[PDB]
Amino acid sequence: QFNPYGDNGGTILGIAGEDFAVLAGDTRNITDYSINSRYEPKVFDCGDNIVMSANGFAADGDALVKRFKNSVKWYHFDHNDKKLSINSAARNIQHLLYGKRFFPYYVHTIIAGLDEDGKGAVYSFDPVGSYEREQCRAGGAAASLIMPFLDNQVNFKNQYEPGTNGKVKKPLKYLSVEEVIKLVRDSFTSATERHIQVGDGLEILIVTKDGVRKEFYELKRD
Amino acid sequence: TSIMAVTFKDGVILGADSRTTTGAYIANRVTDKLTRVHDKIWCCRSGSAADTQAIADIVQYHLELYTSQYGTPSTETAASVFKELCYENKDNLTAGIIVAGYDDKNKGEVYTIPLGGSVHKLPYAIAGSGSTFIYGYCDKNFRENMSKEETVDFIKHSLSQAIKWDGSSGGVIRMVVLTAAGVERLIFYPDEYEQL
Amino acid sequence: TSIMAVTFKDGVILGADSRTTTGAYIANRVTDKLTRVHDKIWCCRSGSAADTQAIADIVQYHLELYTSQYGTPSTETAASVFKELCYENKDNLTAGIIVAGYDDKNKGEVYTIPLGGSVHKLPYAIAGSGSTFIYGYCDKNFRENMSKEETVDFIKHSLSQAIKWDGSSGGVIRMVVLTAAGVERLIFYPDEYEQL
Amino acid sequence: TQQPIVTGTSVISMKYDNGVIIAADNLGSYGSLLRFNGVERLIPVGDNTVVGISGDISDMQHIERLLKDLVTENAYDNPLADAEEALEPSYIFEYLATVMYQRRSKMNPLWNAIIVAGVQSNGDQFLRYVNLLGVTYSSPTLATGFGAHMANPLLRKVVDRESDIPKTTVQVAEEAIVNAMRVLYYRDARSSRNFSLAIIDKNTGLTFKKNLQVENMKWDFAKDIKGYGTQKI
Amino acid sequence: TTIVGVKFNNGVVIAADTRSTQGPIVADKNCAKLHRISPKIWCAGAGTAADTEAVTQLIGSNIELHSLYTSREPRVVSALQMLKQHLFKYQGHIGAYLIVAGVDPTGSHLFSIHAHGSTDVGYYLSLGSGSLAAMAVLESHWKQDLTKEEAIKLASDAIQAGIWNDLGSGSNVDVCVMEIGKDAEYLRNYLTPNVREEKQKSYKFPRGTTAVLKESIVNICD
Amino acid sequence: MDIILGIRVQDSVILASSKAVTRGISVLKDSDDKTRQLSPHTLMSFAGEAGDTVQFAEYIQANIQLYSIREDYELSPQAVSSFVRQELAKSIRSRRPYQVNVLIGGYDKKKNKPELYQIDYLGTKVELPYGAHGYSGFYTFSLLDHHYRPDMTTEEGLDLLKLCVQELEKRMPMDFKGVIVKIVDKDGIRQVDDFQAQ
Amino acid sequence: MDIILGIRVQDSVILASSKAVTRGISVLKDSDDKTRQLSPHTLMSFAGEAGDTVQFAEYIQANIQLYSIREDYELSPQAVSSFVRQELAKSIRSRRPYQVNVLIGGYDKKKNKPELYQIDYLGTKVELPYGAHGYSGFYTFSLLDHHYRPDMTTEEGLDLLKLCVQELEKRMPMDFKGVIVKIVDKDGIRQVDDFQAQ
Amino acid sequence: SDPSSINGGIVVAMTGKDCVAIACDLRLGSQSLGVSNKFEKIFHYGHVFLGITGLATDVTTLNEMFRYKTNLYKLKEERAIEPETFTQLVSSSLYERRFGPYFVGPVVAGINSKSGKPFIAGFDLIGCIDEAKDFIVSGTASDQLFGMCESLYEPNLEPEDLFETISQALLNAADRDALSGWGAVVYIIKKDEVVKRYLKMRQD
Amino acid sequence: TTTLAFRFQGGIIVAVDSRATAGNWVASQTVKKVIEINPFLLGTMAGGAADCQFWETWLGSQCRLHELREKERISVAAASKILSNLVYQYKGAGLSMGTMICGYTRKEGPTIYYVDSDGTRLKGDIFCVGSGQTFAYGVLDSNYKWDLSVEDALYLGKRSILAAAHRDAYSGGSVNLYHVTEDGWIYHGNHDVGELFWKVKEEEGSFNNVIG
Amino acid sequence: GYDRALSIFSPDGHIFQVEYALEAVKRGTCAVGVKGKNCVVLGCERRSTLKLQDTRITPSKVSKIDSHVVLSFSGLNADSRILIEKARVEAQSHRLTLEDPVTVEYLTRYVAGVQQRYTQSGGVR
Repeated sequence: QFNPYGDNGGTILGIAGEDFAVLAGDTRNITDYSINSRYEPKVFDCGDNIVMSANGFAADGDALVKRFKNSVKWYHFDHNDKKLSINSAARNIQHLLYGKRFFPYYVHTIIAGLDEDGKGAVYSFDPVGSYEREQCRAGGAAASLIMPFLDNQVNFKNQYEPGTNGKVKKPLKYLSVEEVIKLVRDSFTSATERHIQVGDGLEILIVTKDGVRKEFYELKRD
Repeated sequence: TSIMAVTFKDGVILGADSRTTTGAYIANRVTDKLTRVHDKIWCCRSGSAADTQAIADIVQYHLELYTSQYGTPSTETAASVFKELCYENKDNLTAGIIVAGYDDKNKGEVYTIPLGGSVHKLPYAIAGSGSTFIYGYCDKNFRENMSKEETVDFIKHSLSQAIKWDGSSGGVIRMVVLTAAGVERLIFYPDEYEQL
Repeated sequence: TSIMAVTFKDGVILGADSRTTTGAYIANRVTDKLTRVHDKIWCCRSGSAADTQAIADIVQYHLELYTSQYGTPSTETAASVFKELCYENKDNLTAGIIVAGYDDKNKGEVYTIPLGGSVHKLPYAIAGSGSTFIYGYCDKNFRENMSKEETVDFIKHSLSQAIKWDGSSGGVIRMVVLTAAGVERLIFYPDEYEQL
Repeated sequence: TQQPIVTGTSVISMKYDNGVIIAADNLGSYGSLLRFNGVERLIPVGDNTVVGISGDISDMQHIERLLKDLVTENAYDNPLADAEEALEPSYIFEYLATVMYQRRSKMNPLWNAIIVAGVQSNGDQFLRYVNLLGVTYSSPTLATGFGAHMANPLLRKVVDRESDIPKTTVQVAEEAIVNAMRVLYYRDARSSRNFSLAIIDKNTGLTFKKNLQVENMKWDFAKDIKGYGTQKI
Repeated sequence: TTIVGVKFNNGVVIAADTRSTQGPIVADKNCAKLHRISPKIWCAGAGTAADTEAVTQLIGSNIELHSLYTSREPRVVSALQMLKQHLFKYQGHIGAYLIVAGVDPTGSHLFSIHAHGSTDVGYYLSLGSGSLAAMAVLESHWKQDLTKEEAIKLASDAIQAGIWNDLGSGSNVDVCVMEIGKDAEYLRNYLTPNVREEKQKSYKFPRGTTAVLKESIVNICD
Repeated sequence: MDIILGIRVQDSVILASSKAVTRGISVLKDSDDKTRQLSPHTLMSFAGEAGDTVQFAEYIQANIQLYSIREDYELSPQAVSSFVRQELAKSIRSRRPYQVNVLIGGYDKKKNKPELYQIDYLGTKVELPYGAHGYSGFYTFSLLDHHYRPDMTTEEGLDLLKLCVQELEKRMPMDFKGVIVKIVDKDGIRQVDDFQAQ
Repeated sequence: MDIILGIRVQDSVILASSKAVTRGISVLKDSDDKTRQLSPHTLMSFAGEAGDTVQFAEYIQANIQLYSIREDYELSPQAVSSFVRQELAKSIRSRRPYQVNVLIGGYDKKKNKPELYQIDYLGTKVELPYGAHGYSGFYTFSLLDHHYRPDMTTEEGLDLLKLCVQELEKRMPMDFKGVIVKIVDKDGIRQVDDFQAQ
Repeated sequence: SDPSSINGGIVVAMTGKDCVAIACDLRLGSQSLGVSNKFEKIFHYGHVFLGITGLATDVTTLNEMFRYKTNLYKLKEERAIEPETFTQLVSSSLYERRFGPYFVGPVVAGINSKSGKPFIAGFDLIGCIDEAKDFIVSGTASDQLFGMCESLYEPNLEPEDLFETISQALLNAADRDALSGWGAVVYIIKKDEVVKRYLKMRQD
Repeated sequence: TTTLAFRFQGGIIVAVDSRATAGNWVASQTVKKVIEINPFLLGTMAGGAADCQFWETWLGSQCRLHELREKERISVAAASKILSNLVYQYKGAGLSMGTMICGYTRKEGPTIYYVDSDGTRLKGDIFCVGSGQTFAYGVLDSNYKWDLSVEDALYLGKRSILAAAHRDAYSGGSVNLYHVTEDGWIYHGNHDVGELFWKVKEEEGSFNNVIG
Repeated sequence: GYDRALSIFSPDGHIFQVEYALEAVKRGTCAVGVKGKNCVVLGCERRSTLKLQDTRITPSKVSKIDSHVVLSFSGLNADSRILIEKARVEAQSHRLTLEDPVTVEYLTRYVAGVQQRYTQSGGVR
């Protein structure tokens, strides 16, 4: 019988800095045990300084991103070119996903940008619209391998001040764009080592008050 | 069921066995599977009898209305109508139709519309449960531009083999010859074809 | 798979294609389906490869022990051993064996043991998925007491048709000739049989 | 929801320095029966695009009709239909993809795997895939069904990444494609020996080759193989 | 997994990749898949890992005992017959798929065995998820009368096809050459084209980072 | 299921309904009133599927209150029970049926007689001296078959119910947390607040 | 399921077990003792599949009494619990497994300490301050997690259990008809006949 | 349904500079219900360490079985069994129940008393050996452990440093798994001494 | 998930955990399970994350519309029934929600309504909803009095969620507290179970079975 | 299918059908209402063009919409029935969803809304 869903692999990662945010994703696209492409962009600049990625069933991911970009376009048309704030995009996306509550977009989606106070922002969604703003979030195939790492290195979980008898938690000093990029690259080299659906390439989109920048790095192709 | 259509020098000939079964019982031993949808456009039916009869009846309707407005339809056009019905309703139909007709410009033509609703123009075509047993025989003995006598012999030999091995086929062998000369109905009895 | 055995004037010939598949993938394109169970007793296998190989290996064993005690076994006896194994274990086996051998007294003989485990002595036999497509061809072209050259031609033409229509068959055509003169191995490549 | 009946196997392709190449055999299978042999599965659209289709043949013929209509429709009230406003490979792909995804979204797919090959108006090579699920992707080499498993590995030894495109000639590329078709004929039970091959060059235009045949096959070593383990003769 | 066997003018060679997996996760990035049945009869398997290992060691043990009893070198046809009769008895429940190669007093041999008990003979074979990628290579370059060196290259090239194109395979290439008159030579990690790049940072933790509740010495000595 | 009991004595109808509301492993409430007043002299108790239960009861209440305002009259118990039966009978053949069983106790001011109607979710209606829905009947119908009399007083009726409830609290597996008892007679509907130990 | 609770205080182990035996729609008995004395200082409570329950308990009792006579000694609670675990572990992989969960409360006269063992039908054993089988734990483990102390007296333990039982009689769907409580200490096994209102 | 997800639990082992570490959580549950917070999953026979995840009843039965076999081994051989040897014993003991398997994920850690070489190994429920030199992981949070280990691990770590690494890997993996956690114990092993430490972690 | 709400002398206490899962995978430890319908109404969430969030946010929009239309604050009864009737329309389609609507109006006083996807609507003094409900009920039922000090009530609520976070594998993260009075709700903070557990263990002497 | 615009604007800005509707009201029997400090009273006059009526059954001029609200009117009797019925239905619907009977202003606003809708909907007067 016909199954309307498929799994294209891939992994994405979003980290919010004090005045910036990043959204990364491998560029490999797969089906079962074959590679469909070693370079198929999965993270997109949607305008208004918002980056988005809907990972899981690629066909559904493309339809959603396409529909959101079009939503941004109409937002400008209907509200005198007003800029769509990140929190507003999040709510909009919830309605887009919940619109198909009974025939879901099989994706785990993350968006990133800056809130209205200039701070870094990351939002992650459930396949049907459940959402929350967070400091960082890994999604897709290797999310279960990466998230634990991010909890430890980004939010300093289970880390204490040496000599305080585990009485004083390691302080939450915040990361620079350079330090974040390091965690992203390491997260992906590790993910590429242990998950067969991750590899080929890593593409990172950085969002600052100056716009969106892109960086690319090779990953093991096996 | 064993059905086939063969183009030759003067036109095209349709042939079929006459057995229809419901399980192992022969519900009709003298069935007529050669169906007229137009003066010189005929078809051989296989699959659900209810389905193919309903399709043929509708195609005949469409071709009668076509004729009233635009004159005689081409065999290709008839095959197109069959296809439209079979493809668009593939979920609720089990029909395998062989369409064959004679045109003065195009001479004889053969189109086969198998289960999915796709169409294929061919020099000759075989279908029905009994056709599997004569794929080798037919591919080795068919030649283009044969005479009427040769074609009748080709069909007669082919179907007798199909009837010999397929329990779902049997009875008499019916044929319809389509040429500029007209329409001719042929029938061949067991005592004849069984001893070929 | 396409396999066949044909008795003729000087003995008997076994033939087969060389394709083994797992789904649509060709796991082996040069398989050897002609299996020796005794000097002049051979068989063609169809069905589960694991099953037929296990049966053949056991039959070979039984015939080697038979020979040590009572001399050369008749082709009938070899067919009997195959049968005993196929019938008694019909629930756990999927095997269709064609047995063919040459005896000085009985000349060449052919026995077919289909799925259920029954045995049938015949002038010639065809089996495997590809055999359905050549029932008509073989029934129309087979004659008793043909010469070696004619038989080889009959098998070559028959199997090329079987290979032409059956996706599960293909590769090269292998033959084994069994006569008082000895055992001869023949092989025929695509570029040859494809253009018949 | 449905099930494919008459089917076409692999469709393979790759891009070289000046264009793209795509090929597909001429068989229409009916389960294990190799039923039809004069089936063309490469569909030319205009003179800059070729659409290769695998999967259900009845749906392929429907897609064919859709494409001929796109051409007719695009010519309506369009004085620049054979120039600046002619159909681009990318327009044709987006259209089919759109259709494919809408059909799967209504639980009534067109049971196919499609590869659109062509050259854009600015010279850029165009190679993209879409299937019955609406899934799409691009790569220097693309193949459907069996070819995905056996052709991509051979074609990727020629163009493993983007930078290998400009270093690859039509001759090298066509040679690679032809060898791949032979390999598929060796191990794919639903393949045919006859096939079609098309080349879309930004200079030479569209070259459509019909009735090609797999040649230079190795079968001789088969004579030495006997038995399945212990048999000696 | 990708395993291949190639016969050459005076022997036979087998090779395999080194990736071991549990679902989509890589458990061992460099496990050895080439097993020894006897000094000059080597084996490689795909399918249920525990089964290929157990079936290899059992028949290996019995081959050794048979060798000692007959005062003769083990023959490949004996390992084949023992393996197939064992697997047939288990009706496919012992998921062992193998490529067995070796040399003995009667010459060089190459066979494949399937879980249900069927066997095949050939000049070149492949098995595992990477089976088709490897066979695409073998069908393109194999030729009769290969030299020892050409065979090592061909076999090695076939596995690389698997490493790169099959997600179920990766890491290194192992090879074993068996020539008619000499000792068999096992070439562990004959190729290592997948070295993990240096990580961007060191995750060594400052001592005392982990909170401890209680500590104590464990008694090992009796 | 929940406990729904009813009994018609000489000049009134007594309805007893369990107070527990259990969802899975927890008793969420122990003071649930499984009843709705349809009109001053007509009461309806109900048990069945989680949400359908109250939705059906309230829907019926609304329709009867509407009829009362439009006509400035009170429909007889038999009329109301017939209206309720038709609604359930329509429901059983719809896309998603109301899985609700009910007891209707009313005092017909024109005949001056109490009446008790038992209607299940299929629209099966029957008029009885006493009734019950679910498993309750399996233990109470034999009790009442033994101790019931047509000329019983409202007080004798209450002692009869007490007997029924005790049997249920002894043999039934579930803890239904007691019952709420209501009396319907020529003066209307009143609730016996003292049954936790009468 | 049935209620099986256990708690180890300072110098004793208290076992509480429900008294109801329900088959389908009827409560067949309300004074069932779901326990067997394995030895003078070892008690075992059990719950699970209808027939297997008692058959398993009695089988274990017989084996321990046999060991006691043969050796003229009493096996330690830990030894008995290990014997019981092995039996259950053998059973889970047999043709028809004993679907029985147990609690073993014993007073080890050599260590002079009470011990409580919880073992499920799979042969899963763990030693705890307090335990329960079935749905009971879902309401009692959080209670005990809150009110339990290692130095509690047998009397404080009984007040703790009373608290547990009240919670069970408030939130659980089934009427288990109260519990039978037994104390295991340095002097043996005695039954608290007064818990129906302690 | 899945015997391997009924009780919960994890185990991880790492090699360092002339040392090895084996660690485990302490939870024992029944589906969503946490039952015991003292269920240790690591055992030792002589100087060889074994950690076992999976169905609790089999964890216990296997420990008793290996205590039984290593005891006889010592009596006959007159020496304590080594890591490499014990690994083969686990493997053959598990494959013996090929069609009625113990639902577990064994992990071996130790130092060969003669070569001083650190050793670790893992197995699937029917005996397949995974002999990695770096780390072995097992349990309901195995994906998480693979993630932590691959990121945090580095060759030749000193005992005191390996302790911090193995601990952080265990802790953060456990916290992303509902069926893992509720306490943890870490074993640091050296040719001469073995130290056992209980870690402080989230109790939810 | 574990959520609870109870009525008492000082009004209403509302406490919830913050863990979200997907099987055995802990998806988040920082989810908001209480949505501030409006300055005087609170809604709790259990079951489908999206279902609860989407429809309870929708509920707020419907409550605001009522105030614009009727020039008066909506009652807790009318608010809870809006969600209840909506959810009933979808009965059988697969929505999944266990919810509490809590508010305080002059006309009704402190009020709590339990509403689930089956269409059940119940008014009551105490409710615990979620996979951890039984654990909270255990602690809450044995320490409840209508006469608790706002201070003691807030603690009982916090303590109850903690109990559940400890025993339920699917509950945890942190505790979010709220107190409801006629002038609205008062947030009483987020308390990470990581630190809350140890603190409570030491200061209370409970959880004696865990070693610390 | 009938949707002719019957109520439209005329050059001077009036809607004659609405204006003439008022004329029908001027022709209706008189109705009055006065509110006390703790009550409200509604009075109506009874025509006399024909007298020999059965007062028991002849529909009265004051109608209860719910137990706490009444409505009287002047104009076409048949038309009033339509409004009264809709008002009664709305009163029950309101008790069903809000769990509280309608306020007098709410009920009035509802009846007025129905009247307005009939002044700018096609096919109705």
